[PDB]
Amino acid sequence: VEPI
Amino acid sequence: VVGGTEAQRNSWPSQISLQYRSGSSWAHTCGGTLIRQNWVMTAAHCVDRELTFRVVVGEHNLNQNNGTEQYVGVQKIVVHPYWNTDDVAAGYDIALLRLAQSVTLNSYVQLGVLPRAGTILANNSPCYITGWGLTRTNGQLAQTLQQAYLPTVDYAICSSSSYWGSTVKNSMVCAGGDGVRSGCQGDSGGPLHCLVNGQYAVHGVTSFVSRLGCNVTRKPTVFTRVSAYISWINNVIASN
Ligand SMILES: [Ca+2]
Repeated sequence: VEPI
Repeated sequence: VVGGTEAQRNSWPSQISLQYRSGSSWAHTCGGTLIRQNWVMTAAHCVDRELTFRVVVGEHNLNQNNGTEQYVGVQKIVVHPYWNTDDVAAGYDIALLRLAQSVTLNSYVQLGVLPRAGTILANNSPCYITGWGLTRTNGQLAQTLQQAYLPTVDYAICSSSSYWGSTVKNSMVCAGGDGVRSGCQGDSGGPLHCLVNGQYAVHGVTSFVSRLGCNVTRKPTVFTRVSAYISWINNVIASN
């Protein structure tokens, strides 16, 4: 999961 | 937004730019949705850092005077109490910002319409993400606001093994996953606008993408599901  | 097009100036008047102070300047970090004249809805992870933040409404091009911008400081930050920075996949990626002044509404500055509580969109529902995030994985922010058409991917499909598996929760909305179009860093906190009964409403708050890249097939962009938080939102605004 990548916070964007 | 990867694989977006430039939005018209007055298409998405609830979109805001959340910026932090950096030296003698301000840097865009996230989007948000204006939901009251003095409240903005954004992602909790956008406000994890101990920074000075400001909101810009009526923004179109981050690098040029548009003649429509209003700039306002953030007076109070209320993150969802269950948010945990170490676990974006648990959800609760939502926060409300109380603005230091109420902004003035016009064709460039309007409140975002929120769905009624509990609303779930059918699979493949028409939505647009908007924002100034990177235009490529590991790229650079857009100058002008971008939009991309990202139909939803329902919970069953999105949480299936090929997609996000158990990383996605029913408190989230997935949209896109086509490998061409997607949110990307800098779009976080902004809206997913979905057309329902003839009117666009803000169904999502952009939360995350794959660590592998922004536009990855079967890794749709993931958003906090706004309609899961209506009571929470109303509660905060009423007590603040
Ligand atoms: Ca501008």
